[PDB]
Amino acid sequence: MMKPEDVIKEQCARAKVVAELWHGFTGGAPKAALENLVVEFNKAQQGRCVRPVPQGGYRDLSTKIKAAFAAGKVPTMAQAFENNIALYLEAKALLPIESLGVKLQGVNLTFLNAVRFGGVVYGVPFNKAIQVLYYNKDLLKKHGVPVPATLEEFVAAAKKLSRAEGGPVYWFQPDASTFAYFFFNLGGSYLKDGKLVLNSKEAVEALTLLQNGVKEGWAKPITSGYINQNLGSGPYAFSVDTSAGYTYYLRAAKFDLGVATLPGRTKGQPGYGLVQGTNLVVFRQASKEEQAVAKDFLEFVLSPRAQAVFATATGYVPVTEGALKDPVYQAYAAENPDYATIVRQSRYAKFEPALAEWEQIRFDILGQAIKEAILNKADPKAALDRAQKLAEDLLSS
Ligand SMILES: Nc1nc2c(ncn2[C@@H]2O[C@H](COP(=O)(O)O[C@H]3[C@@H](O)[C@H](n4ccc(=O)[nH]c4=O)O[C@@H]3CO)[C@H]3CC(O)(O)C[C@H]32)c(=O)[nH]1
Ligand SMILES: [Cl-]
Ligand SMILES: [Cl-]
Repeated sequence: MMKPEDVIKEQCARAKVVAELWHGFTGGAPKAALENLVVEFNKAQQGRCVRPVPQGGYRDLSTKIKAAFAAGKVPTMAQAFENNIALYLEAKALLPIESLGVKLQGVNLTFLNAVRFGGVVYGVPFNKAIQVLYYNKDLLKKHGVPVPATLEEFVAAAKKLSRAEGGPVYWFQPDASTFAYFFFNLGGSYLKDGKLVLNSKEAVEALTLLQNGVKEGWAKPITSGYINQNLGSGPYAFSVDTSAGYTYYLRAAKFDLGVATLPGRTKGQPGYGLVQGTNLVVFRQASKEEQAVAKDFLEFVLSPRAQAVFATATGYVPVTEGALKDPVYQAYAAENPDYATIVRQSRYAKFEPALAEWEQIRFDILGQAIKEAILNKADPKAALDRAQKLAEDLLSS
């Protein structure tokens, strides 16, 4: 049956110039909203079009971009994390954005700062997400437990509900993204006078908090799929998870889903969330005509309506001031207090390091330590000491 990618295919077959955009959206609301955005853009051009090409997941995309370098042909544009941008700048692969003529006035300074390398912007914030606290409104009401506003209330609530339901009710992936929440909110930072450190006392404390949660019966490790693909077996109260998960949790949940700001050290402020999602980069190899399509496409992506529509469709955070003044954004915020909660959460935001090696480290070295500690009951300090050695050895090579 006809789909957006068929409309795009036809638009691009008729186009005189096609700028390929390589992305990591495997489906769901993110892929649909990317494709909707592109259809709209392509309609307004006269045979100057973007062609989205799915490369799989984010890791699959960065592997395929690496392979594209080695075959000597890259797309016009791709999604990239900040650390992927640092790696692409080692090959001088990327065009400065402002040079293209993309205006970045009114882009979230948090987002603009993350894509600025030696003071030059190399990425356009596109699909930016923040961690939020997903919760089961039914299950908290069932036991008279308030939505926890502090890490202390969160622990207390997880223990109270786990005892009542006979099962661990805080669900989490044993991964670098989850670790980041507890780490940042315990005072952790990864760079110590510019050196990457995985085994600082806050890192040990954060990984020890999670392991103790599993041993005390209040934290449930999710070993297989996303948290929202595990719902329905046993009691669920809480997860800390990307706002881009919103639509997946909504579809999956057989209970009344809640979205809250993250528990923090005090009721003064929500906790910091990890910023995830990606920026758009433009490859130097692209033709003049392909770069001009990239320019107009990046200008369209940053428009208030494109941002309003994309962010309300997905639970991504609008990247511009102007998006919050767009009536489409405003109507959705009015009907759904979760949009507003997600934006409010976007104000308390921390990033991972932008090192070229950070992808490999976060998955294969830090992610593996966290797994060893959570699933194989490794001593948290021992597991992070090893991670630090392996990280040091990788950087040295
Ligand atoms: N390659 C690479 N990946 C990185 C890096 N830093 C973090 N991440 C990954 O960004 C994902 C967050 O990005 P986000 O755009 O916020 O959310 C994603 C999906 O996570 C989420 N999703 C999809 C299906 C589903 O059933 N549930 C669901 O939540 O929807 C979005 C589009 O797929 C995390 C998840 C991870 O992939 O396990 C590892 C994390 C890096 O440096 N490099
Ligand atoms: Cl899908
Ligand atoms: Cl469910």
